[PDB]
Parts: sequence; C-alpha cells; structure tokens
Amino acid sequence: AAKDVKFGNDARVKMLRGVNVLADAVKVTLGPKGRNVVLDKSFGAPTITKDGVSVAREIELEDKFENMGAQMVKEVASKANDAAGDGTTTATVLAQAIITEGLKAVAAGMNPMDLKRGIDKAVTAAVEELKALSVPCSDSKAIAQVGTISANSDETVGKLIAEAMDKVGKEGVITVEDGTGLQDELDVVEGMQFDRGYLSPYFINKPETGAVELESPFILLADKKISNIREMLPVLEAVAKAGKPLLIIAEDVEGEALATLVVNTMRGIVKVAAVKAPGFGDRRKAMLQDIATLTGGTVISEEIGMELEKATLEDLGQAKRVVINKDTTTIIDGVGEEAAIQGRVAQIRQQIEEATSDYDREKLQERVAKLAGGVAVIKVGAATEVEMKEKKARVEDALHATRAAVEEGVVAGGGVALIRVASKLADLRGQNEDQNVGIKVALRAMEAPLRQIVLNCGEEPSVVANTVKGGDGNYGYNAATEEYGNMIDMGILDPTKVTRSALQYAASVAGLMITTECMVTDLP
Repeated sequence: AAKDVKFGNDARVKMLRGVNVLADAVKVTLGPKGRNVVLDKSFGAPTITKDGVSVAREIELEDKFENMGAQMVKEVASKANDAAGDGTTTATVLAQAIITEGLKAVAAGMNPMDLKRGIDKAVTAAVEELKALSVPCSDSKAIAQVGTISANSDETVGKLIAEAMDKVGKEGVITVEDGTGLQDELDVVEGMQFDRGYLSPYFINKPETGAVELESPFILLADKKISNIREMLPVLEAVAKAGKPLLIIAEDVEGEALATLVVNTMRGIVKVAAVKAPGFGDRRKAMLQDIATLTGGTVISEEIGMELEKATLEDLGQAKRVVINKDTTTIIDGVGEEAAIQGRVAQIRQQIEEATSDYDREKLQERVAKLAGGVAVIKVGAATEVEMKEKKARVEDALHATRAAVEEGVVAGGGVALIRVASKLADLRGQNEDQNVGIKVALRAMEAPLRQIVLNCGEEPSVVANTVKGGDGNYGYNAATEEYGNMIDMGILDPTKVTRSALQYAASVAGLMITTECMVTDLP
C-alpha cells in the first residue's frame, strides 16, 4: 500500500517523541521506591503494577513513526531483559538518555557516524571497567547471598538455590514446580535444555512470564521441515484423542502448517507447541536422536523410511513437563529407559575418545553433559496456595538473578556501578571532537539512571549523583534507606551481566537511531 516517508530531522524528532513516551511510561517504576502505573484492561479491572516488562508490552502509540520508534526501543529492551533476566527498565532509561543527548548533539551539526563511533568506544571501555569492578560469586556462600538478596532478603530461597546448583553444577539446568508438601523438595531427573524457542509468539499460554508450559506432553521427533498438515493429521488426531498436549520438534515448522497450528491454538481445541530443532547438519540429527532416546521415543526419519502419516503414538516420546521460552526450551523428567541413557552416554564417550579435533571433542562433551546432567526440580511448597505461588515467583526471579551472577559475577547495584564507570572513564578521548562529544553523551547517559532512581525516591538528583561520584569503590547512595555506604555491605546488588547487557543493547539501539536518515511507514 501507499507509504508516507519522512526524511531527515523530522523523522528523528518523531522517534524521539515515541521513545520519550515509552521511557516516561516505564522509568517511573525504576527504583525500590518506584511509583506504580495503572494499565487499564478490557475486562474492566485495571492492573496496578510496578513491573517494567508489562508496561513495556502494553505501550503502543497511534502515531506510526512514534509507534515504530517505541516498538524498536521496546524490542531491544525486551531482548536485554530476556538475555539477562532483568534490567529492561534500566536499558530503556539508558536508551532515552543517549537518544536525547545524541539528538541534541546532531542538531548542532555533529556527524552521526562519529557520534556512534564515540558511543561505541565509550561503552566498550564501560564494559571493560565493569568487568574490572565485578566481584566474583563462584563460592556457594556468595550464591546464597545473591539468592537471598534477589527475593527480598529470604534465606530459604538462597539456601534452596545454592543446594540445587551445587547438586547439579554451576551450569546445570534448574527448574521450579509447585510442591504439594509444606517442605521444599529438590529432586534430580533426566532432562535437557537446548537453545531454541517457540516459532510463534501466539503459542504462549502464560503471559505473566512470557513462556509456554505443557503438562505431561507427547514429543514428536521429525527430521523434516513441516509444511503440510495432512501428514501430521493422524498424529494430531491421536494425541487429541489421548487427551494430552503435544510438542513437535522438527527442523522448521513453516508454511500453512504453522498457520493451522496457530489458529488451532487460539481456538483452544488442542494445545500443541512446535519448536525449531537444535543445531544443524549431522549435529542436528545427533541431538534429535539424543532427545528421542531421552524421551523414550523413536525419531521419524524420512531418510530411513519412516513417515509422519504412518507415525504411531508409541513412536512419540513422553515427558513430565516442558517449558518453552523464546530463547530456550527445557524438558523436565523425560521418561525413558535408564539403560538406554547409559548406553547413549557410553557411546558419546567412545566418540569423544575417537574424536580427532578439539572442536568435535567440545561438541560431544557438551552433548554428554546435557545428557548426563539432567534437570534439577525445586518443588517449592508453602502453607497456602497464594503464598506458594508468590514464593514460586520469588524463587524464579532469584534463580534468574543467581544464574546471571554465576555467569558473569556481581557488581554494586542501584545504578552506582554505571556512576563509578563514568567517573573512571571521564578522561577518555576520541579521534575527533565529535567522538569526544559522543563519549560525554555516553557518560551522562550512564549517570542518568541513578538520577532517575533518586528522583523516584524524592531527593535531589544532582547532589546524590555528585556525592556518589566523589566516593570510590562501591560507595553509593541507598535509595530504600536514604543513606550512603557500601552497596555490597547493605545488599543492594545486581549481577554485572544485567548491567553489561543493558549498556550494550542501549548503545546498539542508540547507534541505530542516531544514524537513521529515513523512515517508511504505512499511510494512516
């Protein structure tokens, strides 16, 4: 259709207005003393929330250019949140600061490319300084401390997380489920988590966490891209009559078959989910065979001769539970022959011994680690249903925080890490005056979030920022208690991975926005 096109400054002004609206909607919730925002719903009961991801999802402007700007900023913020587990609000605030200062700079006449180069150099130095400032948390005591901090100073959640990731390992797959007993239960079961997500966002049935959950589902193992429906119709009918959910694992479910699955899901007649196969080439076939063995099923291989039309119910694998996220998909307690598991791991170890290059050795070691490690299940329990649900949510948040921490370490929270980084990098210089202006823009951007937090608290932003800058190390201003001192001692801390991802993605989206010369939008 006809598209209205905006060239030059006005398009950037529209994008700035959109990002300003989004950042003003989101940034109010930032900080422990963060004001809540009301999201009106169609049912009739507004949902008052302080969580940033829901506000980001709900925001959608009517002006096409502002809507596109807000959409791209929200997309990069959501990517940061999913990669790190938190920090989407911080990423949005950083994006607002960089965009505002960069547009002010380019209005003077500075080259957008030089500004982008300066911002990239500044954020690279910021990442280096953050890694230098990061405090390791490899020991179990530090892991328990991080878990306690994340879930509103609760010792039980930290102890549970430490025990789980000491039983299965630092990089082991850990999941949580509703525990019927009052006492929390921690069991290890066979399971696997690969790095593929759902093909269609409409597959989500729990919008609160933005994931897909199936109870006791059948697993379909196919090595052919799915495009038609007629070949999977017998299997779909069989699983529907069995009254159980279905999970389809193939190279790619596309064409009209994906649309058929989507429309069936929104109809709600059958809850079926499909995910892309992990890996490619012979590795993809190997992981599909491993998953089939883990789930106690036989892979439908058209190369061998098996066909989807003739696929039977017994060929499909089974598992206790599966959780699907847009990045990773996890299988919980896949029922299968234990002797088959030992046979598979022994064969993989034999291939490791027979492997020639260290690359193949690493791949086979990853496969055998995924097979042998399994998945730990934290069956959290409490006295009442609502209390147990709240505790499960807190455990999930603390698990994500501890995963990020053990992945990258921990740095002083409350936004003072960026303050320290800016104070240390204030002497950085670029090859041109424009690059120096971009670097100063980045420094003000990293100093912005603490100002936003303290403004939400109510105190003067400039005074608090200057006092934090004057200090050294982890000396910062606590927003909750309205006092200064060490964040690590007080316990206001977040994993450095969250801050690093926020900085990098805000810098990337800001560089994309600054170097935007044109926009194409559908005509209203």
